[PDB]
Amino acid sequence: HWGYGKHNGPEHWHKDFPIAKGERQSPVDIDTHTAKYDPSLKPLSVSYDQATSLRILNNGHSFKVEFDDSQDKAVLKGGPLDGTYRLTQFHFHWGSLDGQGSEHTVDKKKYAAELHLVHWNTKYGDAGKASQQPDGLAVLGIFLKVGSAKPGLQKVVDVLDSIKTKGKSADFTNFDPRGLLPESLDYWTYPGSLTTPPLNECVTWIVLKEPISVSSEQVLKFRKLNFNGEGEPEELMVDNWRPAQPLKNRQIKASFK
Ligand SMILES: NS(=O)(=O)c1c(F)c(F)c(S(=O)(=O)CCO)c(NCc2ccccc2)c1F
Ligand SMILES: NS(=O)(=O)c1c(F)c(F)c(S(=O)(=O)CCO)c(NCc2ccccc2)c1F
Ligand SMILES: [Zn+2]
Repeated sequence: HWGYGKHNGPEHWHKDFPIAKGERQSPVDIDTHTAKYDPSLKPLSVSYDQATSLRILNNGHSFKVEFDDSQDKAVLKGGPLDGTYRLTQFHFHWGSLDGQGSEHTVDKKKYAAELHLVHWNTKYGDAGKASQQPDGLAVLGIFLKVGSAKPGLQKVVDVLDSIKTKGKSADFTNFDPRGLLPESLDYWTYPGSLTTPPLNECVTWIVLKEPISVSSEQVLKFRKLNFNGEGEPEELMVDNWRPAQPLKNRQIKASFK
């Protein structure tokens, strides 16, 4: 099936998902000098006070924390968005080395990892239907650099040994995603896509300028995950990032400076 290897990785995805060569694919390189400051963009409103995390899962590509999104508990609005977007899950992409792992790049710089908080537009009723709409999803992207530890990440890191292989899940309640955010909500935004199959062109990307710092030990724990299922040949889950795709006819807007 699709993956990140030589034989099934990003360069092969277009054969099953022809939109891979589409006009609004993600991620992209954010050229900070070319991004246009838009004084009409609003501050992003991240309202995560009543978030209800449920479960953490290794899906063979990444790991994801899923949330109760059956009410307006953890929502994103404002910024470039019209309407209200409910948090459904977050996941990460990361490298085999600290100098790679992010999907977006900033002036061609790669970060060690990228956190994606995936939200869906409530006007479409459910995340599946939202993913079929051009304004269906909003993904808040946060870069991770290696330096000091991020305390709010540790609860995630410490459960990963229990979901080592594809298809493993664990209960993961009372996790507060506010502990994964940087101080500033200054961002770049552009219209794009899922960065994994099926690569739907349904995402308003909101990429925060300020990275979070995580420790080497934290990111080392991500790299102990396996792409393979229990009792198949071991392939460490590393380098689960799609490279930057052509910007084509898009402008990246900045909320700042
Ligand atoms: N992400 S979590 O459920 O594991 C957790 C922590 F473990 C944690 F240590 C923190 S902490 O680093 O801020 C210090 C003790 O509270 C937060 N923080 C959530 C938060 C962040 C900013 C403003 C309000 C809440 C936090 F959410
Ligand atoms: N990077 S990204 O945020 O575009 C991303 C993924 F990398 C990713 F793996 C996923 S997934 O694990 O759910 C695999 C499917 O692409 C989603 N999910 C987007 C989504 C969530 C709910 C309903 C429909 C799409 C997803 F949005
Ligand atoms: Zn992602």
